[PDB]
Amino acid sequence: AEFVPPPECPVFEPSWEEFTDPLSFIGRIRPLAEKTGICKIRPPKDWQPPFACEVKSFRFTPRVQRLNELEAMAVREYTLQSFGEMADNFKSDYFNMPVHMVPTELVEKEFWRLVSSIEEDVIVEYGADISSKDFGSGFPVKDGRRKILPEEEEYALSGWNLNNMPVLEQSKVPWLYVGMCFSSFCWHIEDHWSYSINYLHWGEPKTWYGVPSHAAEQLEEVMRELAPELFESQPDLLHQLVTIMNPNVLMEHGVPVYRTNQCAGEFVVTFPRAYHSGFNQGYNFAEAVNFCT
Ligand SMILES: Cn1ccnc1CCO[C@H](c1cc2nccc(C(=O)O)c2[nH]1)c1ccccc1Cl
Ligand SMILES: [Mn+2]
Repeated sequence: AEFVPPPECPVFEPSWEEFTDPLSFIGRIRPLAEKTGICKIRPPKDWQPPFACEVKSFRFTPRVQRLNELEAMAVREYTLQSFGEMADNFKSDYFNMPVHMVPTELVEKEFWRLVSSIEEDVIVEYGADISSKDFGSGFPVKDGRRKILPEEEEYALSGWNLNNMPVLEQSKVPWLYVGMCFSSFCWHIEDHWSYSINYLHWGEPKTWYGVPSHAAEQLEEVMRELAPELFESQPDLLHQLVTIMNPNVLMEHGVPVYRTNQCAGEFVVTFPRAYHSGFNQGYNFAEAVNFCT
């Protein structure tokens, strides 16, 4: 049987008034969004920050990802441009059609088939170990390292600029993700059970799955039961390097799971102790940071 898509997580389209303060808005949506673990936030139509990374010098060596590495129980340097050419060529060749014509439901169905396939070994690459300190943030930042036009200053000062989120807990910079088709991140929660906010600067959508915090123990129970026994006794911080699991398996065991396709220009917020995972539909560029309330 083919993959059954989970129900859609909440999507919010705040007015310009509601968009004034992120923490205030997230606090207001909390009664609903914390019951779904993840939610999507569409900024007002005219809110479009520029892309502010140093594209000329952007170079990275992505990690290699074997989709079926659990069921089965190298390095290339790219620029942003050459990675995008590799990514589009991979997807268009795999589906035998232009990249933008591949339905999101098909990539989703094919991704989870490949994760459990023993007869087909598909290998992709993910630019996932990129700090915003290396080549700059995707958002404009008034740090003097790169020019900012007057029309872009409001985005350098915006509270939705991930560089302006509060990160100090009572008793940290954004990270970048250059994705291709089938590149993925497995089930995990954040350190200190922190919130996280994620912005897709451009490219094809990023598909998400989320579990509300009230079902965190249920997920971890299903994991220890079905995860490889060799990795059963591993600490959570190490096990969550390989906590790959089909969302339908969690749903069969009574774990509530919600999905969304995060498109370019949209935010995804993960709530405290909300397990989440996902994959990229194609060539895209995301920025993420953990924040405190
Ligand atoms: C936290 N965590 C757990 C295990 N390892 C880590 C550290 C590297 O975390 C990344 C990661 C976390 C994340 N959260 C939201 C969105 C994305 C995205 O890619 O858009 C994310 N990517 C990661 C974890 C597991 C497997 C692969 C990768 Cl790339
Ligand atoms: Mn995360």
